[PDB]
Amino acid sequence: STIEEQAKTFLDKFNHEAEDLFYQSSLASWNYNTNITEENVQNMNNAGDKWSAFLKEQSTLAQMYPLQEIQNLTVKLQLQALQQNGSSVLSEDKSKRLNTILNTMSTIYSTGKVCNPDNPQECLLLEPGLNEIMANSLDYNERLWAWESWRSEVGKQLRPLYEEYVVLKNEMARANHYEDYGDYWRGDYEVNGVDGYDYSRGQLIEDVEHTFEEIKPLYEHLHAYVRAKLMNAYPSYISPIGCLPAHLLGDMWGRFWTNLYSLTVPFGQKPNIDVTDAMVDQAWDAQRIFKEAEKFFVSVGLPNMTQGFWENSMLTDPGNVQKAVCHPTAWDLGKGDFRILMCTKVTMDDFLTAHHEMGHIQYDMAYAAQPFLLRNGANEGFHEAVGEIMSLSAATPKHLKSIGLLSPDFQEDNETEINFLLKQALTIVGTLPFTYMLEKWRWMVFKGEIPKDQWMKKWWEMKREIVGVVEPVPHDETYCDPASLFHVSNDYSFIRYYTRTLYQFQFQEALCQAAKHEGPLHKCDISNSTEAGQKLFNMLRLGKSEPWTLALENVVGAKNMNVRPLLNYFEPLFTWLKDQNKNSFVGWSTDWSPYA
Amino acid sequence: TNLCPFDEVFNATTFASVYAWNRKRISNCVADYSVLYNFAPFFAFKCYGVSPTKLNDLCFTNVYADSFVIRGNEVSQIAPGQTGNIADYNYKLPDDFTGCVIAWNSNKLDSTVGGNYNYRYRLFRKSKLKPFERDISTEIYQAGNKPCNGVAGVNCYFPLQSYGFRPTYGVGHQPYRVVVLSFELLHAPATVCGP
Ligand SMILES: *[C@@H]1O[C@H](CO)[C@@H](O[C@@H]2O[C@H](CO)[C@@H](O)[C@H](O)[C@H]2NC(C)=O)[C@H](O)[C@H]1NC(C)=O
Ligand SMILES: *[C@@H]1O[C@H](CO)[C@@H](O)[C@H](O)[C@H]1NC(C)=O
Ligand SMILES: *[C@@H]1O[C@H](CO)[C@@H](O)[C@H](O)[C@H]1NC(C)=O
Ligand SMILES: *[C@@H]1O[C@H](CO)[C@@H](O)[C@H](O)[C@H]1NC(C)=O
Ligand SMILES: *[C@@H]1O[C@H](CO)[C@@H](O)[C@H](O)[C@H]1NC(C)=O
Ligand SMILES: [Zn+2]
Repeated sequence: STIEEQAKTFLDKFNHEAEDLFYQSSLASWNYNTNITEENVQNMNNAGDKWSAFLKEQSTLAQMYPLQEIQNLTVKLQLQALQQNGSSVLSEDKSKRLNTILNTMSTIYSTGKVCNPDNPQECLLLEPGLNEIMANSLDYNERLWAWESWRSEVGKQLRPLYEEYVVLKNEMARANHYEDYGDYWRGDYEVNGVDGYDYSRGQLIEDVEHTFEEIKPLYEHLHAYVRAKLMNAYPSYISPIGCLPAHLLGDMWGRFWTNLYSLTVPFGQKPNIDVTDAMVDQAWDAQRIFKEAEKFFVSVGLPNMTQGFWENSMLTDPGNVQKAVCHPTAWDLGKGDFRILMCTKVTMDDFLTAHHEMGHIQYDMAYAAQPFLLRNGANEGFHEAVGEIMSLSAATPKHLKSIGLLSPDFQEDNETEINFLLKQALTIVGTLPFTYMLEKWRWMVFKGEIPKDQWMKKWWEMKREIVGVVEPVPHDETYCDPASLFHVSNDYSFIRYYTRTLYQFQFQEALCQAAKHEGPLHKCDISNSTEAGQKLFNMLRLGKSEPWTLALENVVGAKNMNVRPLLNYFEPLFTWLKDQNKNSFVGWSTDWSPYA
Repeated sequence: TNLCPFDEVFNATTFASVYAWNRKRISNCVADYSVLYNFAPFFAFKCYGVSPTKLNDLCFTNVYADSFVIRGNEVSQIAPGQTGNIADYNYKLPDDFTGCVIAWNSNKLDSTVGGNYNYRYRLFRKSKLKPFERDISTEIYQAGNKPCNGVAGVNCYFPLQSYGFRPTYGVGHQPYRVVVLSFELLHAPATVCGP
């Protein structure tokens, strides 16, 4: 009896107790989120607390089977993920400070309110308060007030916490043999022991920046064009060569530019494609929306939604008294139980999202054959890219025409193609410099390169230099502007949103070619191509059993993240942007500011 | 002369755990295999060696009605020359098996919202099960090189696991009520007959 064999049996017993306990926690989180009461809250804590104390126990029994004596990479991955210590490696005092800080920052953000200056009785939460201003208002001072207040009330409290948060999270990382907390966060993408498919944690920074260089021309043109249109909407405030003020970008931070479509639409006379009205005419309910969605995956050769799915899922808001969290999520409870929780109104937004979340479900059903610890996306950015390419194909005119939601008499003209690609680029392209820079600033804070007395300084220096965005009010080192964003004060890795973006277009271009689609990549609909669903499936069923480099190659035929598909999707907008910016200025200046 | 108690085995109130697969020996009675349908949602009727069509023809020395419960994914394992946790360690069928396999979904009866851990299977065993053997020992399974001393611990795992059937599970993780009909055929009078 060797130690690889004893590890086999140890995981075999784990794989069966883990499946049984993880289910009870999943069905306790389900019964709370669907039926929020003070009884469900207690049990979701209960079953989770047993699970968090079962994993913690099992972690210690696993350390006894050293990795170097295990040669089956499938076994190695399970042991490696089970031997994660995390906060355990910190002392019972420091492991308590960190969880006090994480709970304090999360509550300061999610419960953070700022109250009117003219009216110190009226206050506003981030939602549906200030975010309602950032999205729908086109006044300058109404936007500056919310932007500056949110970062000076919520931000200033989070600053001393984030300073301690950085210190402890580093100590946790350095104790688990990681350089810094950022290096710990880049371990998601690491690969070892598989020649031809290996990948070091430092290679992610090389990859992310190398690809971002190829993005820069497309972004500098979307930036310059958006600046020109913004300059015509806030005339006295915006320079023709300087960065965009951070409070005029459509949300609180500038993460997505989707809200600037009202100000930037190239051919506003021509209409947007909105099949919401057509769905109402034909008597469509949420039942139909997911049935049509289930039909889409069946067309490419993927299975039907499980018989349990329809019985147990929450496809409509129960409304009335029984309240819920309506945020759309796809639940892989395990043991064959799959569910979607979605408060679906009959619109086009929720039609596409049902395709998106059911895309997660199809991924979960595909890799369900795997061991418990290997039932997940190949890396973090895989799972969300799978859902997004479902809304990519389903939202096209071709798919909408072939289900009876768009008349075959509507004609796809080049001006609407530009209208489409821009509203995609505001969301998709505009977030890439915001995402890359933000995780760059966190990576460098953890690695030690940015001193505490420079945190906000090097932030807005990089906001000007990379994102092309400038602060409207100068900020000293008592602000924590990154902390005012959810993902930063709630301890989530953010680079996935950059990698997920590049991954999804790699998939879509590889699937559509296997479907023999001819034309621009943004017109493609993978429907009815079983060759495409086969190619996607052979990656979906892997889960974490294979390195993310091999899984990416089984779809696109390349071992590494690439950006050419993303540019190729946006190329028709790219040359049209090079045209409409003929006599505008492309690029920005890093020492312009609206505050003098 | 008398009907074989096919009512007993197929109806029952509780069936068995597969590791302690429960055999009813059927002899000297009239067999009426056509009644074998309880209108269950995922009914299976694979038969090997003998022909399932017109199964009320051939006499046999005995008819062993083996009954137990397993989850749907494992129902395919109840067949000649299979593998997996059920056929490896719990209930093996021979290569030249000459009987019938009759399963049906029972989520109605054996699930529980709190979880039903009464039905067990045998997760580990030191050797593969010979055809129609039964293991009911609770010997603490030694996996490592130190002896276990009849108490569970490191590399010393209890060899029986519970299914924990809940009504919210899936088709393959739901309890199915298998009934094997092993048709022995010896030099004997072969009393088990009946049109
Ligand atoms: C998680 O923590 C455990 C406990 O410290 C680590 O296992 C021990 O590491 C020390 C290092 O000096 C050894 O002396 C012990 O022999 C190890 N085993 C035990 C049972 O204490 C484990 O390596 C840590 N995991 C990671 C990934 O670093
Ligand atoms: C690793 O183990 C699995 C199942 O235990 C087996 O199917 C696979 O062949 C093994 N890998 C190697 C390289 O032997
Ligand atoms: C999916 O639905 C179709 C249409 O009813 C059906 O023919 C098919 O059998 C279903 N898939 C499976 C795996 O049963
Ligand atoms: C769900 O919550 C409602 C309260 O609105 C309660 O009446 C009902 O019993 C709850 N569900 C269950 C299964 O108890
Ligand atoms: C099974 O037994 C129960 C209780 O004795 C009885 O009500 C039922 O009719 C039986 N089912 C049959 C005979 O098919
Ligand atoms: Zn999603």
